[PDB]
Amino acid sequence: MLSFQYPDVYRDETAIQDYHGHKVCDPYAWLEDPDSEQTKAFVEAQNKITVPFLEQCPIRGLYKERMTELYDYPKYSCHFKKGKRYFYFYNTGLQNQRVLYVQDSLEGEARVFLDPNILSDDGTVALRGYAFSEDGEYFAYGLSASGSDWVTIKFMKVDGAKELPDVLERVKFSCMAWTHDGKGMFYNAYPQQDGKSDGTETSTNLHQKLYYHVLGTDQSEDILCAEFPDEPKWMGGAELSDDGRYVLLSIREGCDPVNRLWYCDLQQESNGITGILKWVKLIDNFEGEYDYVTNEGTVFTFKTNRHSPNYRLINIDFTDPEESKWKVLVPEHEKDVLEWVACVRSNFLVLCYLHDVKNTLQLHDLATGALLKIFPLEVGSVVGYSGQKKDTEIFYQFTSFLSPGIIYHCDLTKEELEPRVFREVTVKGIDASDYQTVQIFYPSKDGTKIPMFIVHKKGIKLDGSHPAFLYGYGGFNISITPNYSVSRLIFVRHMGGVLAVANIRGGGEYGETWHKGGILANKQNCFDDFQCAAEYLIKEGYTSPKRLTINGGSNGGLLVATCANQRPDLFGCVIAQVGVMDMLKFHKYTIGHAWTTDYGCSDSKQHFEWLIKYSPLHNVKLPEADDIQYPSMLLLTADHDDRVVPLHSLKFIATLQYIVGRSRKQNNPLLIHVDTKAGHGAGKPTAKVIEEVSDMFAFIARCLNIDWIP
Ligand SMILES: *C(=N)[C@@H]1CCCN1C(=O)[C@@H]1C[C@H](N=[N+]=N)CN1C(=O)CCCc1ccccc1
Repeated sequence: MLSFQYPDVYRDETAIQDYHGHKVCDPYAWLEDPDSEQTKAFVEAQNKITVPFLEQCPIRGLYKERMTELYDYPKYSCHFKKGKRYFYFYNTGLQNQRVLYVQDSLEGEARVFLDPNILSDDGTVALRGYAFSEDGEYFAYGLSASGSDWVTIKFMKVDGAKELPDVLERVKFSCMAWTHDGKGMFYNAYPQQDGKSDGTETSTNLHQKLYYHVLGTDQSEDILCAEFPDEPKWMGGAELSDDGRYVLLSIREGCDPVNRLWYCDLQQESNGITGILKWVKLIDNFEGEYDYVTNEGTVFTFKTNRHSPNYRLINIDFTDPEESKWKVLVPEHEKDVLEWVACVRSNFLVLCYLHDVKNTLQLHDLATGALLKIFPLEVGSVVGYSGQKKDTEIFYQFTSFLSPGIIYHCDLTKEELEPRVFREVTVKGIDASDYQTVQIFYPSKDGTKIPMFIVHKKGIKLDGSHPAFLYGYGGFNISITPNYSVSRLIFVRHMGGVLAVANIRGGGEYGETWHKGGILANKQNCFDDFQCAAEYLIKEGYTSPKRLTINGGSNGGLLVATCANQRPDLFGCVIAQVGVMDMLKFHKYTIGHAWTTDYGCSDSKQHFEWLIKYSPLHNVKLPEADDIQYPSMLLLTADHDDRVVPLHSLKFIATLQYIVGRSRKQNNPLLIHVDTKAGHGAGKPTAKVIEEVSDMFAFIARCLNIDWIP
């Protein structure tokens, strides 16, 4: 089957670093330079063997045609009102980018407001962040090119969709918040740096500042409002209170759900916004999260995890701010996670809970916190919502493994509330009643019960004969909840497969305790949990090791790469997307310094000793047993992935090919594909999305010799 040769790749045998007395060789360190002729030649040579392997069998074409047909359905966001008009996103089906529409009423004709498709031939310029002025008459929006986190902010006047001259550069990981006087907007920017800032560089991002842009002026006139020169990793994001009186600054350092919270009463500024604001440091530590919900005068409602790992709502009065005085508006639940909270129609709160990895949605009274109404949902997720304090209605969007989505609407001015379907689209070709979703709880190595969803055709025999696709992430307080994927349903219907999603530790599914269960010294729990999910699918007869594919992205790419090293005998195929592979060096590049809150950092002997045991780059080893080889592996990355710099996948694949690929017993391929004009994944155009899933499933099909089922 292996009709290609791995390219020759130079090994710098002098690249040796001492980590606390432990010598580490890094012979492909040179791949860390994305601009070198050597690195460019490496990427070209890798793509030269991967692309023909993916495209050789008719299966890829068959999958691509089916994906193109089935993904071609209308895709809507929730409506949201801004000022006197309503807005929503819509894709007729296969547009590269969804388009923002405007209408003057719910019954009125809609027209195009902003169409990102016309900004590039290939759909590689995408919206990334936006903010309307408080009155809805002005609009700021971020644009990212080629999938980079870097943003350029532009402005429009809403009436007539008039382009304005204002352009803001050096924007990344930025807030966007207009003052209610309509004068200007807060945003974040990084200082100038040597070399490129286009998403191909690896330069660390430090000293982010908070600026205020006055509309109608040049960016060079912008006011510096906050900076942290003694704390280069701090990031201060601004928002205005609902009444426009206060700027609230949420300062983060790293990725944990915690923030400092400072406020500025704008009425107390001596002469408007003219420099560093008179910040009052309400919460001046990183011990808890304080997420603004609403305020009534000086009484501020926050969602918090302060001594409340499943989250709760508290009221802090700025005039009586000591912690002993805070009021608990909605107490923490014993098990269910309060995921997010919004305030709507002055005095309602909408709370969204996660109950065993499924969403519920409730309306509560702002004054007492009392439950008023349950909004009924099917089993799945709430993935969009609109309804601000001054608005009198809500929209929310529901999705599940088997259903594309339903947008609901509820008019909250009505005495008796009555949520109604507002938009619903069905995908023809995927009959949902042919399948089922089950939730099981399996024990991990240490006895902890882990949730797992399994999606399969009704009535299958559990005889181990079915290909399976097992997905996980496990980190960063991210909950992996039910979502509609046409790409995975094609694997089910046309490849006879079983889908599985394991809610392993590190995630947010059981609150901060679940998250802490999969970080730092305990990161190995994630891998144990995921290997145990694979063992469950096998033991219960859903699949067998030779038919099992695992997949994850970013932190999930780390997950599957580590699992391939630790239990190569458990998996037939591994697809690692945009994965963190070098655990000793990740903190050196772009925003990787922020991930030390989940991983630790190799500058500490204690942390190094954790990291070295599981770092994918540092644990590639020929299996000892003669009858065991590595699974077939595909790494997917892209040359503007400035979130997880692609040198992670480059160094890993060079290592896999040299250590394992050279062995006579290894016949499963170990390949990388590096895309162009793409990044970590956000904003990827439809065309590239289709190519990517076609690559993934063609790889699975060829490696496992799976027949298409038309
Ligand atoms: C992929 N999972 C990468 C590598 C490991 C962590 N990664 C992230 O992208 C993390 C996790 C969250 N993403 N998701 N899902 C967010 N994130 C970031 O790096 C966000 C960077 C910007 C930032 C940094 C610190 C505080 C707030 C925002």
